Amino acid sequence: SMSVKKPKRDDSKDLALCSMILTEMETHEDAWPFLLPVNLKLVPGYKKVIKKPMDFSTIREKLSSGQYPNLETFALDVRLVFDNCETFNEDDSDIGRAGHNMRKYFEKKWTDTFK
Repeated sequence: SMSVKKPKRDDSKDLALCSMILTEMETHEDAWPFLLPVNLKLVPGYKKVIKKPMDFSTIREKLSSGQYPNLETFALDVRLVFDNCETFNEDDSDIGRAGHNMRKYFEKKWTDTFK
């Protein structure tokens, strides 16, 4: 409350650490369904069904241009990529599996880096 603050967590390395995580996600072999925006002209159903499309290249651009106010907003877009994947793809598909694997990978780097 007013004039009463918890001690100040050092957030000065967050930008760089999120960038490193994203790099590791970009270079994982199962990243291929997630590198670029889904083509909304060529994938029937995507536009109508998926309200908030997200992919790694779009996250990379938001990061580089100061569009994430804090590390939580960045984690929300990453998660959104996998939540979208789950919404549109059967668990027992190459893309469905890729999604589950990438999410597991992300959540571990996230915990090890920040918790």
